[PDB]
Amino acid sequence: KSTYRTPNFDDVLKENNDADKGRSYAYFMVGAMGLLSSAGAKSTVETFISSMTATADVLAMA
Amino acid sequence: SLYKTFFKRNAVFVGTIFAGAFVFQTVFDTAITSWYENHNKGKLWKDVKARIAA
Amino acid sequence: MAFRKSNVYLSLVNSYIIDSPQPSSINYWWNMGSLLGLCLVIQIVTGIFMAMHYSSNIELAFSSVEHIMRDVHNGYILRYLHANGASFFFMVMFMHMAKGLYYGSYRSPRVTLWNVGVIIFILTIATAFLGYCCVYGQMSHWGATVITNLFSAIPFVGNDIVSWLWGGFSVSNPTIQRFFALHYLVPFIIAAMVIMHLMALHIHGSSNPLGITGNLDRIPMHSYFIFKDLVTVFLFMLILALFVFYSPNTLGHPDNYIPGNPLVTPASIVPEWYLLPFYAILRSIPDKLLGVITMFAAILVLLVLPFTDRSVVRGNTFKVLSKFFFFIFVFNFVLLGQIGACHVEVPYVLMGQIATFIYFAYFLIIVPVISTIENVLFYIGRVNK
Amino acid sequence: MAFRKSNVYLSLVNSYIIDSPQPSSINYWWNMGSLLGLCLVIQIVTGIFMAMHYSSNIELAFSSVEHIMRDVHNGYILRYLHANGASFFFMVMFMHMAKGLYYGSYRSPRVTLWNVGVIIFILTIATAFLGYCCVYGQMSHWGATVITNLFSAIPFVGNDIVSWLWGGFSVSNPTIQRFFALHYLVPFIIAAMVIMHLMALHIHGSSNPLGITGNLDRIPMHSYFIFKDLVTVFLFMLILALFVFYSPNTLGHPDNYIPGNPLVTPASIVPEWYLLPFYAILRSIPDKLLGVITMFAAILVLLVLPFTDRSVVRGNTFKVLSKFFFFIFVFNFVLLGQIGACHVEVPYVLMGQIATFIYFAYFLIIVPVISTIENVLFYIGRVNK
Amino acid sequence: TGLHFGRLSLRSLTAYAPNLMLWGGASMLGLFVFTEGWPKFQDTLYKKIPL
Amino acid sequence: PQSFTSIARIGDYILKSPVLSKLCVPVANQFINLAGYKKLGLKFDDLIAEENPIMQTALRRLPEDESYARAYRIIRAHQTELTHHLLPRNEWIKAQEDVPYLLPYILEAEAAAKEKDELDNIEVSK
Amino acid sequence: PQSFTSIARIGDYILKSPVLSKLCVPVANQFINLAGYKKLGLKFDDLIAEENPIMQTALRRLPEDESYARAYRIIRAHQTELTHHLLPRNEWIKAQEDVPYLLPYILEAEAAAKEKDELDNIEVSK
Amino acid sequence: PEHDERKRLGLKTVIILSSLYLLSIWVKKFKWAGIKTRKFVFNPPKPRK
Ligand SMILES: CCCCCCCCCCC(=O)OC[C@H](COP(=O)(O)OC[C@H](O)COP(=O)(O)OC[C@@H](COC(=O)CC)OC(=O)CCC)OC(=O)CCCCCCCC
Ligand SMILES: CCCCCCCCCCC(=O)OC[C@H](COP(=O)(O)OC[C@H](O)COP(=O)(O)OC[C@@H](COC(=O)CC)OC(=O)CCC)OC(=O)CCCCCCCC
Ligand SMILES: CCCCCCCCCCCCCCCCCC(=O)OC[C@H](COP(=O)(O)OCCN)OC(=O)CCCCCCCCCCCCC
Ligand code: HEM
Ligand code: HEM
Ligand code: HEM
Ligand code: HEM
Ligand SMILES: COc1c(O)c(C)c(C/C=C(/C)CC/C=C(\C)CC/C=C(\C)CC/C=C(\C)CC/C=C(\C)CCC=C(C)C)c(O)c1OC
Ligand SMILES: COc1c(O)c(C)c(C/C=C(\C)CC/C=C(\C)CC/C=C(/C)CC/C=C(/C)CC/C=C(\C)CCC=C(C)C)c(O)c1OC
Ligand SMILES: CCCCCCCCCCCCCCC(=O)OCCCOP(=O)(O)OC[C@@H](O)COP(=O)(O)OCCCOC(C)=O
Ligand SMILES: CCCCCCCCCCCCCCC(=O)O[C@H](COC(=O)CCCCCCCCCCCC)COP(=O)(O)O
Ligand SMILES: CCCCCCCCCCCCCCCCCC(=O)O[C@H](COC(=O)CCCCCC)COP(=O)(O)OCCN
Ligand SMILES: CCCCCCCCCCCCCCCCCC(=O)O[C@H](COC(=O)CCCCCC)COP(=O)(O)OCCN
Ligand SMILES: Cc1cc(C)c2nc(SCc3c(C)cccc3-n3nnn(C)c3=O)sc2c1
Ligand SMILES: Cc1cc(C)c2nc(SCc3c(C)cccc3-n3nnn(C)c3=O)sc2c1
Repeated sequence: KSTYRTPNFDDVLKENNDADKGRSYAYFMVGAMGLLSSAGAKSTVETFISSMTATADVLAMA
Repeated sequence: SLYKTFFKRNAVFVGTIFAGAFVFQTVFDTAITSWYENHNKGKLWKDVKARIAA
Repeated sequence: MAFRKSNVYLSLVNSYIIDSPQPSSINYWWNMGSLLGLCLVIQIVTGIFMAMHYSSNIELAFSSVEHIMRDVHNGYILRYLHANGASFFFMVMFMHMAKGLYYGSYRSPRVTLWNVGVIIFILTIATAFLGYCCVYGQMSHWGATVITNLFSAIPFVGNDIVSWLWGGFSVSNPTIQRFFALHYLVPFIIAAMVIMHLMALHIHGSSNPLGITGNLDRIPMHSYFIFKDLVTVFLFMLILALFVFYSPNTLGHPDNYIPGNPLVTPASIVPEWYLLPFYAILRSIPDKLLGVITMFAAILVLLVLPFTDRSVVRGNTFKVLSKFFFFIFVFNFVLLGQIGACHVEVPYVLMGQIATFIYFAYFLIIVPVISTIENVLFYIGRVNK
Repeated sequence: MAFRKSNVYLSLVNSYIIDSPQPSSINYWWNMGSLLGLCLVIQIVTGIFMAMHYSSNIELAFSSVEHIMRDVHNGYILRYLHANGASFFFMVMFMHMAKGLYYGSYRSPRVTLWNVGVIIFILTIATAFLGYCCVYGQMSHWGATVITNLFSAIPFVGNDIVSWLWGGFSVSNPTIQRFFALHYLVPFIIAAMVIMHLMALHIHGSSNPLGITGNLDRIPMHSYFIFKDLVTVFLFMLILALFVFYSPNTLGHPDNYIPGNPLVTPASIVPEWYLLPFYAILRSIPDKLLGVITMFAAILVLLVLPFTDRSVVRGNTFKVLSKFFFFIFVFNFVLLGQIGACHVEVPYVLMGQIATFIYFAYFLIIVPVISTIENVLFYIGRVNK
Repeated sequence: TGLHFGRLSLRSLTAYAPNLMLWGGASMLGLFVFTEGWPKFQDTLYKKIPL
Repeated sequence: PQSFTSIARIGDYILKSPVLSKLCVPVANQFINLAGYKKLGLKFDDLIAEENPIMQTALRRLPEDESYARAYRIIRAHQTELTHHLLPRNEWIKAQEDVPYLLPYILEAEAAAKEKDELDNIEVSK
Repeated sequence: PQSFTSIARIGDYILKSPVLSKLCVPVANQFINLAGYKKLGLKFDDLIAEENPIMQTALRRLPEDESYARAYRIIRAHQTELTHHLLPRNEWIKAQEDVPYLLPYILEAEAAAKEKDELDNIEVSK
Repeated sequence: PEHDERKRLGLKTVIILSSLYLLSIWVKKFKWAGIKTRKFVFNPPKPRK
């Protein structure tokens, strides 16, 4: 039929389409997945640079 | 309101994900270095260095 | 045009991981090639930090690995990552190559993509051998003895190749000092073969699970396949955490915690688990010249697969006889790995003899007969004559 | 089209060293960039063979270099090539960078070509330091002491950076075992910066000694500039033969044939000859925080030269005041190298103070005043007004 | 007409500034992320009132 | 790469034989339904790889009313795969409309290629 | 990158001054002969770098009888350099034909660029 | 000798990463909602075409 007759999307649609409903919960989750990836990535770079410090048998000869 | 508080501003969305991660490591390391201790008591060194006080 | 497609170097980043046209139909098996770029970064980075505390002399080798594990700050984190990570490097690569012969990408126009991938698999086996000889445990001495003794079967050349490979008359101190220096270099040759491997992909793109062309429905890389990438990268580092912190010695042999002795011999000499199917093929041929030829011409039998597929459809999606013979080849690579960790006994010598023939009848007798029967059965099922 | 411009990899070879359009006018100064691709191949190849006989422990370091020189077959050929070849690596690179600021190629549109070249010069100084500390002679101990002590002048950060750079409390055994592992890696980072360096050249080509455009008269690379290349490659390996076989110890210090002792101090501690002008700049500033800032901001003063040339003609061919100040900058880099091998005395502290000011007045006061006077003198000499 | 810009479009004077006081509150805050585990000048971090 | 000419040479010999075509034709029918390509809304000639200079010739010579309806069957199948479902049973190709629309254009692009090489390797004598 | 507007601003001030143009003009003449660009068969406006969007504008607007004679002076100079000789003294540009043929096209491509930016950074008020 | 220290740092990472893995399944299936619900319809062109 015509191209001015869109198919039905109400099987997947929300019933109250306030704009801030999905604009908040889609920035709390991307906000939470950039907080653990900033603390879970400073601790890995720090583990690799703590190994170049003074070794345990060098601190015994202090 | 809620979306334009701290989610509109990327300078916050880079800032607060960094500022929150500074206090995240400290309230969470202390929370698990008190669960590991309390789960295993009577098997640490500080516990058995109190019944050898005689 | 934007700055990301105007710069010299950013347009190389933009043409590969931002605006590269991907098919709309690919599933989670096209992610194993992305983990291998992370797997190679981990093994290089953890190894440069462990090379600051290592001594490659034969009288210091089984004490610098323990100095790392007992004295270096978080040194047990570095080693257990560099010993369970290499066994994670291989489980992904066995699943990368198995996808590419299911969807059958080796075909035209991607044959250079398949040929530079076989070179990477040879150079990856060689690093894991050369670095496992650097611990100098008890499995690390008798594994280098058995393998380097095979090169004496070359007629008129043999005992002048082994004595050049040994630097002496057995597995001596110059054997361990040359195996570490070659362990640093071949990981840097693999990285230059991965750059050539990505170039041959940019001119034709990826395939799809349907097999048919996909230039009619495409999606860029950013925001869809980068967020589909991070689902498996967070699953990768989570099972790389449940080994390095909870069972760090399950994928290993306890005899490697004894220092190596050229005078006492172990009751069993068996490889690391990912060289086990290639070990049963060498032991199955009762000659040390026809045994070293057969095991090297079993990684190089993959190159005859572009010339042996006789079908007109690409990939084993709608092929129900070419799917039953893909899962015979899979459980035959598992039975071959099991036999390479057994004793040389009855019946583990006739079982490893039949099952190393099914490794070769697949690429040469099973593929072209079944990929020809299907071309006639797709024809006489339709054509009314 | 032919096969050399149809293949994936051969068309990379064809676009660079076969059919690359070169100007018809370039002379023998455009050959120094080709020797540096051979210089880097020699130093990597001779070093992997010398890494098979080396022990990086502090009690074995000054005996594995001698085991190479008397016991290894042709081991003196390997070492003398890897010790006179690195001093040949630097004489070409000083002549490569000096050409590029005569013809003035740093200008638009080649500024990324000049910026990735400054990164290569920093990483080249760092390898020659880290590898000269691996001999562990007497100059090799007190050279690492003086340089690593400079990083304690950083306020509130200092003594926690040196103790991380040392792995202890002085130049100990963990200092020598981490300097060899970083000596293997940074030559592989230089090779990836040379690949990025050639990419920025392919989009604009070379300049010419006239300065003007050269898209009107061009010649391919094959049969003309390959046979002009081999004139200087056979001259390079001939003077690399008259040192390794006739005077193999002229470019070196005799104190490096004494094992290093942390208790007796030498009468003079002087660097290798290509770090000598940068040594006199550090010793000229009487503060260990303002001395380490000045010497690092003397390799990074080359980046302000694209923004400081005020002329409209490219290159110092027809510029007779900008040619007299190019040869003042040359003999000032020679007087600076001479003073870095002297004693701290009168007048070698005021001479090294004036001559480290002329190193900085060139890039900031001498260039923009003289490249502006010439723009008016090319104008009022012609325009009748 | 003949007003303030050089190579920068200076009409962004404080149309660049107050948000990079908060990207400066997001990149010096980025240096409040990697300074952990390095107890050298982290006396300038660990005096906060909770935990 | 098993030449359609050769596929049709073997295939006609089974169809002409009255005793062979009671053995192979039911096996040819269960092999089609177990392939399952009709449930994704595709005929068999959609499945053929097109990356050789004979299938690129046979696609240009195709009429445009058939060339447009084939570009939609491919796109409708890429979307059925992504959602991991199957099309309804009202959009499956039946056993009558699965006919070779590309085999006439293929068999004559091959026979013209087996004459250009026979005429360039030739041993005519006087 | 000094600008000819600025070069011509300073240069006209020396030429208008009668006491400054007895000091700078002989120094401007020995600087030209010691440059030696005339011996290679080139005028001065050939020497100017053309890799900016103002010199690319001033070359299109040049007349074609002058645009052809300049492409030959460049090619004749690339060949004199390669043979390491100099041209004969019958093919040197004299002191009368070395005139700016490109400075009128340059000075108006700059003044039109100093109006497009003055009109885009503007603080008009009511 | 690291046995008690190892299993304590073995809860810092498996609590961070198992939570970081659960967020990437919510986040992926939000941005992949448009592509999974596109519709298609074929009106065949006029019989000249
Ligand atoms: C050493 C290992 C390191 C880690 C690497 C893991 C390797 C994974 C390779 C397996 C693979 O990729 O096959 C994909 C297969 C299904 O194929 P498909 O892409 O068509 O389905 C997509 C789905 O419908 C949408 O998946 P969706 O995007 O909606 O949700 C994601 C899902 C898990 O995500 C993954 O990463 C799966 C690997 O989240 C959940 O299920 C919630 C759980 C709480 O997924 C399967 O479940 C089949 C499992 C059998 C494979 C065994 C082979 C091992 C030898
Ligand atoms: C330790 C480093 C060793 C590395 C290998 C040597 C490095 C060479 C670097 C010098 C250089 O590149 O300058 C080249 C420059 C040539 O000027 P031109 O190109 O305008 O003229 C080409 C000619 O007419 C045709 O030369 P033609 O091809 O006809 O003959 C061959 C030529 C020898 O070839 C060469 O490689 C010369 C370098 O014959 C000779 O010229 C005799 C010289 C032995 O020559 C000169 O102008 C001399 C300047 C003195 C250089 C001072 C360097 C200070 C360190
Ligand atoms: C040089 C020598 C080369 C050696 C390489 C061989 C290595 C073999 C190692 C086995 C790992 C590889 C497993 C197979 C991975 C490739 C298979 C593939 O790409 O997908 C096939 C199939 C996809 O099926 P669909 O998802 O399309 O089903 C939808 C219906 N339309 O996917 C499936 O149906 C899932 C079936 C899963 C089979 C699991 C078998 C793996 C057994 C591993 C044992 C591990 C022991 C250590
Ligand atoms: C593709 C890359 C690599 C692979 C597959 C690989 C693999 C291995 C393996 C399996 C071991 C044995 C571990 C054990 O059982 O203890 C090992 C040991 C070792 N490797 Fe790596 N490696 C790679 C890269 C590197 C690099 C670049 C270095 C550079 C220094 C390196 C340094 C070492 C060292 C020092 C050992 C000593 C033994 C130990 O510390 O465990 N590796 N390698
Ligand atoms: C360090 C090793 C490797 C790396 C980094 C790597 C990387 C990649 C990547 C990123 C892709 C893109 C498609 C995808 O992600 O699945 C790919 C595809 C491919 N790889 Fe690898 N790969 C490696 C090893 C191999 C090996 C060992 C082989 C074969 C013996 C191989 C053969 C192929 C083929 C045929 C494809 C194309 C698959 C297709 O497009 O359908 N690769 N590779
Ligand atoms: C850009 C590349 C390189 C440069 C400029 C360079 C430079 C040097 C220099 C100047 C020395 C001191 C020589 C002496 O006075 O005795 C040295 C020592 C040494 N370098 Fe290299 N090197 C390079 C690459 C390499 C590589 C890649 C390796 C490892 C494979 C290596 C291995 C060694 C070794 C083992 C020594 C030990 C001391 C000796 O044998 O003389 N070098 N390097
Ligand atoms: C390992 C070190 C280097 C290699 C292999 C290398 C290679 C090359 C090559 C092959 C060329 C073209 C041929 C030629 O112009 O002679 C070139 C040109 C150039 N190089 Fe390098 N180079 C190196 C170091 C440097 C450094 C240290 C600098 C500057 C600080 C630099 C700046 C330039 C520039 C500006 C050009 C262009 C010159 C022109 O086209 O007129 N390069 N380089
Ligand atoms: C302007 O026009 C030009 C131009 O004028 C010129 C001259 C060149 C050519 C100049 C060059 C400098 C060539 C390019 C340089 C390279 C390709 C160098 C980079 C490569 C390396 C450094 C390779 C390093 C060597 C290895 C990795 C070998 C490792 C050693 C091994 C494997 C031996 C150990 C083995 C055993 C068994 C012990 C151009 O390419 C060009 O076009 C841009
Ligand atoms: C199909 O679509 C895709 C696609 O899915 C992906 C993932 C990619 C992404 C590409 C890859 C994943 C390739 C991976 C690349 C590599 C693995 C190269 C990395 C090689 C290295 C050698 C990196 C390691 C380098 C180092 C310098 C080691 C670090 C050591 C240090 C810093 C020393 C530490 C000591 C001190 C003192 C700092 C594509 O390009 C692409 O388009 C084709
Ligand atoms: C006689 C003379 C001597 C002989 C010499 C032989 C011939 C000399 C010619 C020299 C050839 C030099 C040409 C340079 C070259 O090889 O080009 C690069 C190849 C193109 O592939 P690629 O895009 O680099 O790989 C593919 C790469 O671009 C992949 O990049 P990606 O991983 O997507 O991004 C980086 C990660 C960023 O990720 C983040 C952080 O988001
Ligand atoms: C180059 C990276 C290689 C390492 C990755 C391998 C991951 C699998 C093993 C995990 C090793 C982590 C060791 C634990 C540790 O050091 O810190 C541990 C705990 O820190 C953590 O929990 C971080 C876990 C999350 C790591 C994975 C998230 C990846 C984020 C992006 C990283 C990109 C650089 C020490 O904690 P601390 O802060 O008290 O010192
Ligand atoms: C093939 C193996 C070689 C190794 C990898 C090759 C490169 C892969 C990508 C690596 C990341 C590169 C991203 C850098 C983007 C920097 C932007 C840029 O280049 O701006 C450049 C200036 O950069 C420099 O000065 C040198 C930077 C050195 C880079 C060393 C990493 C200017 O960009 P441009 O001049 O094109 O802008 C004009 C717009 N009208
Ligand atoms: C290495 C740093 C990366 C920088 C850019 C890469 C520069 C390219 C290096 C020059 C390589 C020259 C290759 C020319 C020959 C290629 C012929 C060819 O297309 O082969 C293709 C595939 O074979 C290969 O993968 C060889 C790749 C060469 C890589 C060397 C390990 C055709 O294969 P073939 O003609 O043998 O027929 C198949 C019969 N097995
Ligand atoms: C092409 C190729 C190359 C090589 C080099 C190779 N090597 C092996 S088996 C080595 C081995 C044995 C026989 C016994 C115990 C332990 C180890 N061993 N040595 N390294 N690794 C990881 C081990 O498991 S097959 C193979 C095939
Ligand atoms: C940016 C930068 C980096 C480094 C690392 C560096 N280093 C020096 S001077 C080292 C030295 C001294 C002071 C005395 C004796 C011998 C050596 N010495 N050490 N290595 N080499 C080749 C030497 O000559 S300036 C410089 C500048």
